[PDB]
Amino acid sequence: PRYHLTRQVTLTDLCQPNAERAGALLLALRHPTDLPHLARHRAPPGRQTERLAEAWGQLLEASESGCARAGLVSFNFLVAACAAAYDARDAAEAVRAHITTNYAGARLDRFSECLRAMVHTHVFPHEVMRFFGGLVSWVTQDELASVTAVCSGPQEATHTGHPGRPRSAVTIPACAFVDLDAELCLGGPGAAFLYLVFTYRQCRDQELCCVYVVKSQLPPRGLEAALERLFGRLRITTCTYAAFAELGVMPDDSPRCLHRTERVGVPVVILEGVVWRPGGWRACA
Amino acid sequence: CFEADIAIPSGISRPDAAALQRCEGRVVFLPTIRRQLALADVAHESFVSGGVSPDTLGLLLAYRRRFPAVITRVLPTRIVACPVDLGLTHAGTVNLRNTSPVDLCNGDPVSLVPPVFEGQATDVRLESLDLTLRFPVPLPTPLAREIVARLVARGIRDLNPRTPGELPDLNVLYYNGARLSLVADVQQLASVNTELRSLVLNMVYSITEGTTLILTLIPRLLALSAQDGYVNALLQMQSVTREAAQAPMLMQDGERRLPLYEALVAWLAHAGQLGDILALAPAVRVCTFDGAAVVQSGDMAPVIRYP
Amino acid sequence: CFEADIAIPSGISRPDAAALQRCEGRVVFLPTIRRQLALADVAHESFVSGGVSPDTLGLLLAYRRRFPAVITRVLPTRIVACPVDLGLTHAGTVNLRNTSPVDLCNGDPVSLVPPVFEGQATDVRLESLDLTLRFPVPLPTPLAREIVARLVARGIRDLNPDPDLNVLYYNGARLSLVADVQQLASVNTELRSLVLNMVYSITEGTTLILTLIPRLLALGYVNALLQMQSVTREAAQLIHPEAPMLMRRLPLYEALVAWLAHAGQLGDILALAPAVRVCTFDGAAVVQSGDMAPVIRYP
Amino acid sequence: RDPPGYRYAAAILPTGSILSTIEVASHRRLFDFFAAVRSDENSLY
Amino acid sequence: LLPMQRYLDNGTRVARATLVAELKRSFCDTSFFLGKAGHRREAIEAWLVDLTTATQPSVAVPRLTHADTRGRPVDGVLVTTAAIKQRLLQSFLKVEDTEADVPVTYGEMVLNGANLVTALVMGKAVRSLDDVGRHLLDMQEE
Amino acid sequence: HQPLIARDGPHPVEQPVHNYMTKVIDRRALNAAFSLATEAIALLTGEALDGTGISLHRQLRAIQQLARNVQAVLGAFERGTADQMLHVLLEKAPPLALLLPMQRYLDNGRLATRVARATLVAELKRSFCDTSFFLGKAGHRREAIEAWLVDLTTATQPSVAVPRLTHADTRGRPVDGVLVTTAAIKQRLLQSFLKVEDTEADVPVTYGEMVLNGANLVTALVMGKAVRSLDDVGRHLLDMQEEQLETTRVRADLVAIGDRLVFLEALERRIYAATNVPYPLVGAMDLTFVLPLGLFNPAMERFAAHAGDLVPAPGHPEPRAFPPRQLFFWGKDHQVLRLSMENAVGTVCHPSLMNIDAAVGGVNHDPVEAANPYGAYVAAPAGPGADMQQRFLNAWRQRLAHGRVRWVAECQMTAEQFMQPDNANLALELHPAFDFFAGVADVELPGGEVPPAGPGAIQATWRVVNGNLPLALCPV
Amino acid sequence: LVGAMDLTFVLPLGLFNPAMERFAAHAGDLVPAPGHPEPRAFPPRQLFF
Amino acid sequence: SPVALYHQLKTGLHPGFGFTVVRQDRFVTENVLFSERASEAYFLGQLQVARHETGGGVNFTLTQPRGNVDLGVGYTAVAATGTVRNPVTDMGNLPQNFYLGRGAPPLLDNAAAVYLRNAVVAGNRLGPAQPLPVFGCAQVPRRAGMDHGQDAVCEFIATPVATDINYFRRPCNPRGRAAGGVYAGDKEGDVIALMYDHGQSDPARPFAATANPWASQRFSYGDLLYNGAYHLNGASPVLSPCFKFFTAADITAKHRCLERLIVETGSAVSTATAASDVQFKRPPGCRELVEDPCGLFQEAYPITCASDPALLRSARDGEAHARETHFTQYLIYDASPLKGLSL
Amino acid sequence: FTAADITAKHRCLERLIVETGSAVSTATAASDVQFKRPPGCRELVEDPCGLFQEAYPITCASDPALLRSARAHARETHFTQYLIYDASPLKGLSL
Repeated sequence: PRYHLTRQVTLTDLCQPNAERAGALLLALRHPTDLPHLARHRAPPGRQTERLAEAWGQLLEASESGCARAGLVSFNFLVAACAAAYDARDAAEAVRAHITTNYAGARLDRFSECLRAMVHTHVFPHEVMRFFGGLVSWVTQDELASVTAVCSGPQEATHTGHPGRPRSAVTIPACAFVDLDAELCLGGPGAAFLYLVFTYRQCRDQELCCVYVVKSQLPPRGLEAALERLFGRLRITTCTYAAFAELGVMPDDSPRCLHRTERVGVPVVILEGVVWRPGGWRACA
Repeated sequence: CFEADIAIPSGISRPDAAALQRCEGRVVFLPTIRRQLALADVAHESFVSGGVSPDTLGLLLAYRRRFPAVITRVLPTRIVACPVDLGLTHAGTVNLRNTSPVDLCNGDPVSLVPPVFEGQATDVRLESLDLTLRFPVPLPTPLAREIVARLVARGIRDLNPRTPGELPDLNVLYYNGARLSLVADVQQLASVNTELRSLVLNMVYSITEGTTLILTLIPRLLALSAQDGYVNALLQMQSVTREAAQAPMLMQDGERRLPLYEALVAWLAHAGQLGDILALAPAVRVCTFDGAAVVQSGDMAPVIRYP
Repeated sequence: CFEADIAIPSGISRPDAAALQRCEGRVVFLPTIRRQLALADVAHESFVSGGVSPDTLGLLLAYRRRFPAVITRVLPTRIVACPVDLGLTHAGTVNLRNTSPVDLCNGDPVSLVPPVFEGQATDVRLESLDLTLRFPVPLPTPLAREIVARLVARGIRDLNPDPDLNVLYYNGARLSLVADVQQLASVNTELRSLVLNMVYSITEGTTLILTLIPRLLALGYVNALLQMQSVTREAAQLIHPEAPMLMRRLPLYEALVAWLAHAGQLGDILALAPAVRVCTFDGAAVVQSGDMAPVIRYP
Repeated sequence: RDPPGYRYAAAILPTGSILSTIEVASHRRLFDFFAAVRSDENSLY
Repeated sequence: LLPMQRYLDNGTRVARATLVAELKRSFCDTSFFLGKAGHRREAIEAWLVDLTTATQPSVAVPRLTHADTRGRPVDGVLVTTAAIKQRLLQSFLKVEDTEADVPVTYGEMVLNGANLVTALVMGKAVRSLDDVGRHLLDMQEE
Repeated sequence: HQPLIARDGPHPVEQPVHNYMTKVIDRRALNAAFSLATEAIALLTGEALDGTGISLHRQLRAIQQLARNVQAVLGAFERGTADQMLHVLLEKAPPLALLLPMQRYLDNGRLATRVARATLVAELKRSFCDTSFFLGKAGHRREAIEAWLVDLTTATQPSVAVPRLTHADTRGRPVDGVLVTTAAIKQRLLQSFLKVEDTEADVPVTYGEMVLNGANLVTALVMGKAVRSLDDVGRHLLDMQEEQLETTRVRADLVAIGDRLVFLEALERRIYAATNVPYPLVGAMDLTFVLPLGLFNPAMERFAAHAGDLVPAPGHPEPRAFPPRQLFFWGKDHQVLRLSMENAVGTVCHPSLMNIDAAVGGVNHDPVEAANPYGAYVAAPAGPGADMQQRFLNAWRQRLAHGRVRWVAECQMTAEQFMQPDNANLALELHPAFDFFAGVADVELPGGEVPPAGPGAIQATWRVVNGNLPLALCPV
Repeated sequence: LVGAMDLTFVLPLGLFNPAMERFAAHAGDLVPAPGHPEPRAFPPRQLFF
Repeated sequence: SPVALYHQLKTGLHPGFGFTVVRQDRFVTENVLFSERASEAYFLGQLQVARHETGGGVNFTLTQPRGNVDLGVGYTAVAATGTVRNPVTDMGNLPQNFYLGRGAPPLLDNAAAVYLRNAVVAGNRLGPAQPLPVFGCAQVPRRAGMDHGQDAVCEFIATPVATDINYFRRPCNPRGRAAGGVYAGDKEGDVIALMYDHGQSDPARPFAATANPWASQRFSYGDLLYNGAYHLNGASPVLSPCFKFFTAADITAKHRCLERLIVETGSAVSTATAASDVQFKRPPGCRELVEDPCGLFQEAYPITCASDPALLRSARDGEAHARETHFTQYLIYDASPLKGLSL
Repeated sequence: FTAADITAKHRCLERLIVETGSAVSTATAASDVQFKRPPGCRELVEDPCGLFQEAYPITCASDPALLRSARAHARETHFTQYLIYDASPLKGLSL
């Protein structure tokens, strides 16, 4: 009834919502204790199936099940994680400077080795880490993080956007100029859809990752017309690159911005007025 | 709902105001998400691309990247519409007007089709401002997927006209009886080619390394249609599979890779969802509160969200 | 919530009064959304359509047809159940009853068919009025779409016999799918309906394009772009199927329509669309089997 | 096209009550203006 | 009429056909029904009560008090081509209750007052607007 | 407590029962609704008004519309109780000529001898076939319809209750019968049968419909509307006047049958005028009709009934002695029709004629021993051809005479094979295209010289022709 | 009220009976004198009304 | 063979065996009800104004839970059913088609499979659509115009030709044997062997075992086509009148008490529906209250049909001079509740 | 025999009978042999054949010998001859 709330107790090895902002696209970490088994299948046996067991085993070594299963990869954490991956330098080192000063970069290097290894053994980081919400509060202890991070569609950014104007409320930072690929260059006035897009390419730049957002007044069923375009990475030859899940709707087209204010100079985008229509992933070819 | 107002521009002829009075519950294709819009961007002149108007395949191609909305209220200066793709978040259950020869059901998923029958023209005329409004035809999703497959193969007949000039129709549809006639007029090349490419593309990705294991079981089916009644109706009379029998090849990479299990999901992901790539996506589900089990041709149906 | 009231029939036995109490939180498929509903309309005998009790094919048609409903409160002479598909998105939090997988903090459960597990499990049968309630199984979408392709693969090995497919390890779960003693004789005979579709529409799908592409690309942009993607991937298996098997436009074009509708139905029959979502608050977010989970409306 | 609607302030003081009650669609092809509401409508006001 | 009026009560494509198949069987059998079966008396007393009950009595007009015959009011016409009227009563229904009735004179309807303005200054000239305007101005003030 | 009669005789002192009868309530809902638009919610509540007289008068139409809906739907329960009573009378209404033999059986004591059960039924089916549709079948017969109403009335027992409020007379007699009839019969029935005292003298005002339902329904939604509360609260004084559209006694019809004063009144013009609900006392009857096609006339019944009639012209061969392939009958008109076995090609030429895989495996439970298998076994040919008959008469000589071989059941005639004696082989005749018979279990059809004595199994053979189905089922 | 009424009538010329209905109603009816051709076997060409 | 039977019947050679023909008609009848003084007590309850919101304004619902009771120690309120308005059915001549049913194991020879299938269905009213679809129904394609009404469907049971015609002209069964549980004798082993044993005698014909050897026995093509378990029809939508007979479970455990059985006769549920063009078996949401006497006594009434038209003219206006038989041509006079009536 | 006459007729049985009170005949009463209607003429005949689109038999027969028994007890058929009994609203009438 245009109001909902979430709350989950996780650890501070990942996102660490103290150094993060009030606006944070918290993704999950779906099933860490999984993938010795499905990493073995869903791939040819000439893919070295023990790789996600070891590289994530190094990532858990970089810091048992505990009283909190490993969750909450931020959207901050992924920008540095593919910073060497997408073809953009000096705009990607700033967010990595935001993490190695305020979040240990060993947790980045073990994770980027997993990002190559996830696409190596064909078990992609999508259908992993579903969207979680918008981080209203962080009541975090020394080891824990009990974040109220409301899911459930349109109201989650309006309940953090109606009282936003006074002081500092959510504002939902896109957190990179290279990310938030704001589409409709050939565009006019209308309410746009937000998506969460992961592009892929097998053995070109060695199972490459790119983590960013697109903004379009295009349907998710017509987005594949544009997602098949706009890329040079159509030359795998197997398949299933360019996954996307709908982040929802931006019903204020003028409200996209360009700024550089965070924490370390981190280039950023204010996104005023968001529907968080949570959607699902869509990856076939 | 995100109520979208469509401005009724200039004058209005006294029957042209009544033209909008009978359209409460039809479907507006609007090529944006607006809170304010003028009427000419909706009309069939706005469907017209560079130079030509689209044919019955290109209309779906126009309808694909154009967002459906339903007329909810009728005012002489505005037409308050509700965008189904977004604003279907209702405890209000926006109604739909059946404009078809077809009783749907209570609960069938409903998608939209252009006017493609001989008597269901539905193109209204406005003498004040010369606009045509071909309203789409809300139809059940087994019926719509049975329509679109007819036009595609007829367009492939328009590619290569070998045999002499006595072809079968692909102009005859049956739905609970009811020999329905389509409109077979003109087939535009690009509207064929864009629809032809996706069908050939999607069926190639439906064959994986473990797919040819299923091809081994072709004489297994023909033994079953000789001694089972369910199989006999399943292998139809005009089937190419019955003509096909007129092959394991182990070659096992690793010998544990789940060879069937990848061939099913990939077939389910690629050639299974042919109804989403040829036609529009289903979003309309018939939800009758008072206990009506059917929705007659010309009646109203309260509508809830995705199937 | 517009909670539609299912009417209990007239007086039942005292164990039948206690049995319907422990169904508080199961999934119920109501055909119409009248505020007064009988209980025989709810029961599995109302799913009898072709003069037979249906298989998992006939259930998935019926489950893709009528409207889901979670039992809210069980009352004397009444069942108060609010349906899922009415209401706006993410309103009306209510409880599901878990079944053996975990159902984490999100995951979008699917009310999918009861015979995916042991055959006469959860079949609440009232001895008094003599009906049957077969409650469906609420599993999440990647665990839904995996298993429903996993069981149809197993029937192929039984359809013509000579690795065990049924492992499917989850995050904490070693999913024992095999009920070998008496259920695999009864679960395999119920996918007899669903397998023969899945075999046919593949073999009608592959063998159509195996005689389409030799008869096409021979009379423009179709030839350029499609072969641009299938450079020695599908062409490698084109020479493989045409040689290690057998090889008329008008039978083919009349078979083009017939497969595509039938292949189109399996996209709605299978693939298990997310009905509802889990999104928890003030909760431990990792749900035990047999524990109530807060569950909200739209994907 | 149509006659100028029905006038709802007229027949708030009705000059005569109809002496016979039937289903009205039994002579649907008889009338010139016709509107069959469902227990209330928006155009009544 | 008599089948067609019967299905208008509680009234279906078969009900269309079982109407029409049963419509023509009556018309082939019950027509010219004073010439046919006119010798016997019972079928014509049934025939007259088929005329007088088939119709619908509908509109209450007391503006003409056509109530006649010491108080028992008239509700029919039966214009009946007098060579038949000689034969109807003298055997079947010689029930002449009286030979005298009570009709009325014309009531007239003239643009007396406000209707002369509304027909001219406006277009519309709604009947008895002297009384309807009185009834509309009596309701809202309470 | 049931009426008892003190009984004499040498019988055991019969078992005395004096108990409390328990009964089963039903719950029925009687749902009713009324819409209310997107106007009259902004109106009636103060939410959309002004000081203008028209905005005060836009309210009044929507005020009067609730005067017209609420009086209808609260009237609808009174219109609905009479709909419910005619069902729950017809739910327990056993049709007559299934109660006239039934009560005369129970105007005996009751007879558990099972013969008088059977003499009930074979006469229960007879009284129905005679007088089901009695009026119209015997409509012109006066004094049989007089005898019909007196059987319609008195056959029911007055159920044991005092309703404490007696429907009176205008002369003297309390009223007990109801006699609900349709409107087309009552016109035919009042015109002949008097029809005394046309006024019900009493129908008292007990709590019967309600006094508070007119007040509860307007009040329960008032706080639900919560600002249209005082709209309908101030309405009800002026509601009844403007919606008029400018113990006690009720005029009802009375007849007396024998000595029973009943309320003979037809509905459907009062409570079912234009409600589109069917009148519940019009009730479909489903019969089934046997029209035996293509059969053959029995032996003594092939006469002419006179020597020359139905005679062709002398150049023509007199067809009628050919076996009759046709069947002619009237339809839903005059309309002679035609069945004519060429129309039966959609039944038997369908290839479900040849399925006995459900039969021969099914019938094979409790197998008979292989009794005298003379015509059932096939030997392989062996030895020289010259004496193959000879050792067949040397070897088989025991079991060939051990019993009567089955396939001379020839001396059975018409209506001898259809009966139990000498026809154990009745239950081995099952299919028109198949001769079922007992045979060996595991021995193949060919082979051998003398069949090994094994457990017999009932098996099938395909009938090659039509001529070789037996002569008692296809006479000479 | 004295008015007309139009009707259309259908009469068969020259048709022939079906195979079952070419009987005589009795053996000894409608025979001519014993030198005469029995014209009732002839296919009809006429009608009488 | 059912290809050789195709050439005999369409040409006109009698195949050495005869048919009995069962056909279910539906007559809309008047009623006269009676009742006694206190026939049924009646309860009231309360009103429970329940609201709902739709497209537009609010929608209120009112429903009052209420109760009745029997209150009768003896029988009360008979319902004499005396007049007929119209037969809804045409009363004949629609041949039952088994090609709508897919439960039949077909022929092996695939040339013979499709030649036999289309040579029947060149023009049948009961012919399916193009194929049978696996999901849906074959719809039995509607004709554009219809006159008499709902077409009653004639089902055919093979019989020997040497059954006595005296078995008919009488309300007898089609299965050559009495079968109902009204006839039963309370052994608790009764209607398994009343219906399927053939050492004992027919009840209706006590002097013979069964008048019809094919239809009466278990597993015997009057059983195999039309029993409820084997379902060669049951995917087909067309009403099977012989499902009223021939069915195992319905004639079994369902009900036994004759004193209870007659109040549940005039309230019974039809297999057909009258709203359908061709009569179909009942869709799951439908209730047609039908008297239906043949469901109780387990019988079927013969109507007048004679194999000549020459006999058929004679059995007009009375059976006084009805030409009841003539050399091979047999006449049956109407034995039904509709005897002595117009239709 | 005329498609345009049948197709131009509306199908509602509410109104089809009220032009079966008065329909315009295609025949006039004035001319000696019945003429097709001169186009400005409104005759208002009752016209029952136009509704059902059905026509009627009257008493006719091919023998006069059959016809003499047409005054039920009629000799209804004979060697190749035939009779048709009256089936019309004129049955049971003199003229």
